[PDB]
Amino acid sequence: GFRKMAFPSGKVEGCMVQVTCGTTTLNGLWLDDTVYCPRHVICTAEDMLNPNYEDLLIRKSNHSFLVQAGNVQLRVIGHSMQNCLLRLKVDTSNPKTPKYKFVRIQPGQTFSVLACYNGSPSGVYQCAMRPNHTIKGSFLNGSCGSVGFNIDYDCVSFCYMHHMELPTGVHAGTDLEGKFYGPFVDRQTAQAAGTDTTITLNVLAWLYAAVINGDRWFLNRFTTTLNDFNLVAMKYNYEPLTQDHVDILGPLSAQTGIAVLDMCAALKELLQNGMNGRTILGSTILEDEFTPFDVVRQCSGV
Amino acid sequence: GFRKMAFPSGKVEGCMVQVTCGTTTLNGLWLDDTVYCPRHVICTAEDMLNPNYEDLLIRKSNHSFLVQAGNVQLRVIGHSMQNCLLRLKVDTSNPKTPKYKFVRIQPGQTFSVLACYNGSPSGVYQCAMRPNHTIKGSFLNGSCGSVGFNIDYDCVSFCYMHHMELPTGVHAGTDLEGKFYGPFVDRQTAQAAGTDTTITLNVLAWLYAAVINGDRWFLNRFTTTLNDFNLVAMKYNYEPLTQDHVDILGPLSAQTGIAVLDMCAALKELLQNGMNGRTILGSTILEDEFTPFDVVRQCSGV
Ligand SMILES: */C(=C\C(=O)OCC)[C@H](C[C@@H]1CCNC1=O)NC(=O)[C@H](CC=C(C)C)CC(=O)[C@@H](NC(=O)c1cc(C)on1)C(C)C
Ligand SMILES: */C(=C\C(=O)OCC)[C@H](C[C@@H]1CCNC1=O)NC(=O)[C@H](CC=C(C)C)CC(=O)[C@@H](NC(=O)c1cc(C)on1)C(C)C
Repeated sequence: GFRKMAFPSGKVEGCMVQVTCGTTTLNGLWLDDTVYCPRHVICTAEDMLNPNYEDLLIRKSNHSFLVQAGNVQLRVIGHSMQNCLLRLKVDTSNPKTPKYKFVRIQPGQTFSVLACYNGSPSGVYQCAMRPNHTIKGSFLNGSCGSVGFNIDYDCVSFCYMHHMELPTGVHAGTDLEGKFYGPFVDRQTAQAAGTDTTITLNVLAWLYAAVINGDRWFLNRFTTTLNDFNLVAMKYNYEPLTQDHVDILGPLSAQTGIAVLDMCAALKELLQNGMNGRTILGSTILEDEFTPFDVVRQCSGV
Repeated sequence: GFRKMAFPSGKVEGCMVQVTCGTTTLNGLWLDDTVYCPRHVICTAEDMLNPNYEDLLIRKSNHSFLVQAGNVQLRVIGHSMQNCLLRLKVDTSNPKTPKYKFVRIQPGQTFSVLACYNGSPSGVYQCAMRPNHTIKGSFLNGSCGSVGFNIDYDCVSFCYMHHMELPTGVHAGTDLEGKFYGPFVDRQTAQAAGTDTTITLNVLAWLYAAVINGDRWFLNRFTTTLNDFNLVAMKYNYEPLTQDHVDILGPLSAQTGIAVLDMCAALKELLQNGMNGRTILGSTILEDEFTPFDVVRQCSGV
């Protein structure tokens, strides 16, 4: 079976806390003696399209922030703003702080999101950073501050923090340094996701997965040139395939014995002839939220 | 957005341990002073279709089992068999034992699976118990002993423990009392999943989700009688809808303002006219692994 798989969320669950100002409550990430939070937690019903966070923050003091690590309360003994996040220092170092680091991920990469509310984790699922810098998340009211992450052996690489929902229902956020992924800003102005694209690299990885899985109905005897493939990719709103992408697919190509431009050839057929009522792994859609790394991780065997 | 969402896995991750006999290693669940394990961990290359677990176990002693809670080692000071599981008593009570209980779930219900290897959790995803008593999991070698579960407030309800892969690639296992879900047994005899069925109740819940989500292209002005619907359900290999199923859908029906047999009427149209190149929530398939409870949990708002 091939399922969208999220990383075990324990190491992240222990870092989720609640942060509150006025009647505004959202989630924060508690690492060591710091708690990170979308800075919009300091906005008020008035300014939502003209928030001067600079101005709004200087009018705040440490006791202006209530931080709850569950039943317990943490004391804010210092604060600062970093890009679109607030870094709150507290008099207690989270005892469950895992080994971790901050990474700014690239479009096409995937990560696990731990959807949280009032500082309480409620669900975890896998996402991909869309070429248009948004993510197809599942978030309800009270979800900002929820984080995205990957776990390699013991390091929790934090990638993302949730900040907002766009008009199409997709989500935008920042890395843990507070810089937004994409041309978005944390203010209620009316902004919109740019047009998105299908992630070519991932679909191909997926096809390799399908074959490693034992399916190969879509394969054919043809081959294509990178450039000829990109002419079709453009017609079907797929990202242009590059030599770097072909190289990344080397391991998989080897393991299955199917050359990359061959697998491409198959993909160009799929895109032209449709799936004609057939399925791959279990889908009727060309799945693009599985990276080459995700496929090796999950099909590491016969 | 509407995503297959797994429960936060932390409370379960802390109970995963490794258990070994001979050259056979698989995962076990460590609650208090007990560790549960598929009993097949005691088989040998010889008997795989004629294993007499009774006989195989009496020939075993406590030191016959090495249990590793990560770096640490636990000492087996007593053992017993319960149906298809072994209950290993150890001289240490797991300090991370969460509030929990054992539940035997019914077909159509969903749960989260924490895929584990050598006692180390590697991924979590949501599954449903298929009407045919198998699950469409994603398991590689070394995955038996991985558990399925649900979390309500603080209680981790353990449902499932993985034991085997069937010929079609689907999985079979037992509840935590060691009784298999389905007519399967823990021996290499050649068995096969019975024919499966689509879970009608869940699809309907999903449609309600789609509407709560803002989509409603599939709705129509028609209505149907339970019996008339079941005549179509049978042609399309769907489970017969019952009055109990209609009642369970009450809350959702109310919230959306669409009567159950009306929503049915829409479903019978979908099944007859196909989706004609359209999508629901994001699928081109009528999704049946979301229960009414899953939909309320995830669309609890506007
Ligand atoms: C999370 C807010 C929170 O957790 O605290 C309150 C309890 C939230 C994310 C949302 C909630 C529903 N689903 C989500 O993903 N973020 C926001 O509500 C931001 C807050 C912004 C400031 C500066 C206070 C606001 C929005 O997301 C709003 N939309 C837009 O700003 C927008 C409009 C256009 C056009 O492009 N972007 C709405 C409330 C959705
Ligand atoms: C997990 C075994 C384990 O963790 O320990 C060894 C390191 C495993 C589940 C598999 C692995 C691949 N994907 C999975 O889900 N369970 C088994 O291998 C059982 C063990 C059985 C006994 C009594 C020792 C065996 C099987 O699943 C085998 N198939 C069948 O038994 C079968 C054939 C037919 C027909 O119907 N059922 C194969 C190894 C798949």
